[PDB]
Amino acid sequence: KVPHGEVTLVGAGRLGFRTALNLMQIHRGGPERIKVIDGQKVSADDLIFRLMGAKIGEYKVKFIESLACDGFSRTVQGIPEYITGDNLRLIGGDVVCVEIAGGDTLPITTEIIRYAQERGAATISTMGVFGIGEEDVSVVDIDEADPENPIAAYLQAEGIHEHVLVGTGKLIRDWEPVTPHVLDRVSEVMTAEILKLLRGA
Amino acid sequence: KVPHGEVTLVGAGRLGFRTALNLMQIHRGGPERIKVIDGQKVSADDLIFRLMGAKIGEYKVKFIESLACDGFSRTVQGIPEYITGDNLRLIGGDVVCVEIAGGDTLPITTEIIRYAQERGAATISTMGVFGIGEEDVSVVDIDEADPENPIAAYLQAEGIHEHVLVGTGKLIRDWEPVTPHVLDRVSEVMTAEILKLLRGA
Ligand SMILES: Nc1ncnc2c1ncn2[C@@H]1O[C@H](COP(=O)(O)OP(=O)(O)OP(=O)(O)O)[C@@H](O)[C@H]1O
Ligand SMILES: Nc1ncnc2c1ncn2[C@@H]1O[C@H](COP(=O)(O)OP(=O)(O)OP(=O)(O)O)[C@@H](O)[C@H]1O
Repeated sequence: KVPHGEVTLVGAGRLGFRTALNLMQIHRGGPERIKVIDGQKVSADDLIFRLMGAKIGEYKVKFIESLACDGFSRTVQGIPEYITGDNLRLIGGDVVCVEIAGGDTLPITTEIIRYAQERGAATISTMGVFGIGEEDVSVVDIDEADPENPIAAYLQAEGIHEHVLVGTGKLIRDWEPVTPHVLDRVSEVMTAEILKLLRGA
Repeated sequence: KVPHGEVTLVGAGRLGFRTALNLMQIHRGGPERIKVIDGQKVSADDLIFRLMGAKIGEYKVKFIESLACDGFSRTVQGIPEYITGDNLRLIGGDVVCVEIAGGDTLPITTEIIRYAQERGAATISTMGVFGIGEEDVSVVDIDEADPENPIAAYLQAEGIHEHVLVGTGKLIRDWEPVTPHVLDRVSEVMTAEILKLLRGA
């Protein structure tokens, strides 16, 4: 049982970086290729990166690529760009996981899931990653998801189907911030659901 | 002798596909990573690509990366974008080779060299690749290049130094078309010159 299969991670911030580390450490299986796409640099406030050795001002993705040194047997590719309506061709592979934050992310998330499912990729993304540590992380297909969750509401109005959602279901409006423990939990679950989708391919 | 270092080929058409194929069949050394960057899709006119099994409509770079299957012990990365003054970030690693054609290529060529050399990459590009078959292929540093050549002239005007040019010297003003043999011979010397730059690093 060797690696096979390509996972693209659009978004490699505090969450996506955890997802990348988890996928990169997989043995007896998991993906052969990991593509990570994010336009942002490591800042002072990115302690989880700096604690692992990233320098302030280094592209996120380039740090993550750097961990797959000469000899590493999976392929890790980082592309230091934001996904826009204009570079969807950066998206294919076998599974596409969207873990982006900042601004309004729903129209791009929708454009990413269409394009990828068009090309035959299974899709997964988050539905709220707020929490103080003591929240459950749940997983639901889009057509069972809570229609009061703004993320599910938006994706269901965009007529998205066969799309996995992970997270705590707490969002920016309500009071809880984002703690590292909640992100570790959501990352673990996300990794497990990516591997299920990878098997389905 | 083992694979080490990264080469970036900006442009992967008739000529840059040939230098890719060369670098990807190196053994007992050569680069560890080959990064191929080109915005263009394979067309019916691209026979070299078609005869090697590419489908019309495929990005040139996805094709190239596809040849590097599971098991391949160097890493090949295809980024299906044109370099512009906005995404120079894609430019990095140990050698960057510019083999682009099609419209306004001397500004973007200048910007790539300066941006690459500032991040410490060694740089190489073409100086005319027209010819009917046996014309000499010469190699020359920018500061030794003949200022009758419009490419040399442009780069010298822009104060480019420590920059290797390779080609036949024949340009649009010459009566010659571009033939597949002249490309093979320019690709072969390009490959040799990249390997020199890679060792010196
Ligand atoms: N269009 C997009 N394409 C690629 N990446 C994007 C896009 N929009 C945002 N991002 C990336 O998503 C990442 C969000 O990471 P960030 O650390 O800010 O939040 P997070 O991982 O959700 O964790 P937290 O829950 O702590 O905010 C950033 O690195 C950002 O660059
Ligand atoms: N700004 C750019 N960045 C990346 N690639 C580019 C850029 N501009 C042009 N190119 C690429 O340069 C390649 C040139 O390929 P093309 O087959 O047309 O000419 P060639 O390699 O010089 O061969 P010939 O000498 O027969 O014309 C194209 O695939 C094109 O997409």
